[PDB]
Amino acid sequence: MQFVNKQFNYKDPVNGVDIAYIKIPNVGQMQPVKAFKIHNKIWVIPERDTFTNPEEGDLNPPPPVSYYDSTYLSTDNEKDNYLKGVTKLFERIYSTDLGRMLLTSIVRGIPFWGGSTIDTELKVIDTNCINVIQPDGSYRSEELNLVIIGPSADIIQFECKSFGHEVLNLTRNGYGSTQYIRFSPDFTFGFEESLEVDTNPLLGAGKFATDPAVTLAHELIHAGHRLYGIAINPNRVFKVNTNAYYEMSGLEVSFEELRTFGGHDAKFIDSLQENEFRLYYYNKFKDIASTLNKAKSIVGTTASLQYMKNVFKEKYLLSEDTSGKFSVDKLKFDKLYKMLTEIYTEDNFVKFFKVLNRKTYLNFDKAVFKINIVPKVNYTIYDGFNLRNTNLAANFNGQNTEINNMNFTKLKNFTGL
Ligand SMILES: CCCCCNC(=O)C[C@H](CC(=O)NO)c1ccc(Cl)cc1Cl
Ligand SMILES: [Zn+2]
Repeated sequence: MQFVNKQFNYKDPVNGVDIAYIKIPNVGQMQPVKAFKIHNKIWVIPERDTFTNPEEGDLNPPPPVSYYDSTYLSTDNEKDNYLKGVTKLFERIYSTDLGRMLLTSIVRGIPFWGGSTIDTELKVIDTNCINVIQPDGSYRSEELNLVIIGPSADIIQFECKSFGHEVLNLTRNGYGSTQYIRFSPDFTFGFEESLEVDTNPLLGAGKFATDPAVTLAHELIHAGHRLYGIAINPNRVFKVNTNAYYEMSGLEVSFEELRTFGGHDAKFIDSLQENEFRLYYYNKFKDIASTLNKAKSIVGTTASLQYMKNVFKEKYLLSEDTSGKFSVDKLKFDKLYKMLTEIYTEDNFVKFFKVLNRKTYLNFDKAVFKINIVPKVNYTIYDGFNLRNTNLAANFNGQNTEINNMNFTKLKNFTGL
């Protein structure tokens, strides 16, 4: 089966269900934006993100390694191609067993109902919803797990972000929260095939293009961590001392990025600090089990208390004794924690897609390219750029920007800067 069962066009009429104008709660200011529900719990907003951070409302460039284009994603044809590009990447990810596992975990990873001030009841947290304009002009609040949205002013700053909370560190206390991924299918980075070149800031022009399915999978791995409330505080950083150029500029890379890349990178998180993180999150899951056991009713008519207790029993793989009380089993916790942090990694997706990719997160990006993955003559669910039964099938020739030059327009060189 396919992950996105409908092929949306941007101009398809709104229906108030899976094609709708929506607002993001606590932005209020905003005019409704057209949004598309491409799968249970997952929406796409083909708009530049001027909404999730009120200090980031201006796409115009100031007078770094950055890329600005205030006009990108401003027209209907662009939003149509954005929507279709994003859906194609979800299908490419879902066509692998690994991406099928990751996307199943993401859909199951409903943000915890921890918005009550009274431990006698469960209550949704408002900011894990969107407000959907119905056909009768009224708003209905819909819980969701993931929104794909266009980048803000700096086009290259893809990131998985989410609405904070006064008291609760939702992405690190086991609860989770709705994740907003700033992402574009319309650009990709160039990188170098020799490790000594790719990790040197002065060398290489970016001969090979990153497959954007890897880039989206990388962000979805962050989203999985954040939906299960086990992201590592970005303040916890590897003060990189394995690359003389990183050291010269004092570049610090968060453990959350090294975990997400996987492979050799994750080994830069020392065993003692990893063990500390694992214990910390185990304790958060126990807190959720204790909260569920104290819950004696629920706010809302969306679902029953027993129903939602069971949703979170399944999400966190809790055990239930003959009295109905929930508990955290260390064996099942370690299994889920390890799936989300060690099995879902960038390096492992590279193995499934059979693409060329950076060998480490600890490199230097060489260039940014404009691409168009929507035409099947350029890029397919099954092959990405390396189209079978063409000259592009072998040796990653489709990602080779010199051989496949009509599929890539270099917009900026970063090497030197
Ligand atoms: C527009 C062309 C494609 C852009 C790819 N952006 C990304 O991979 C986002 C990534 C941050 C991250 O890992 N978030 O999870 C990043 C951001 C800026 C720079 Cl300098 C280098 C990197 Cl690795
Ligand atoms: Zn990342």
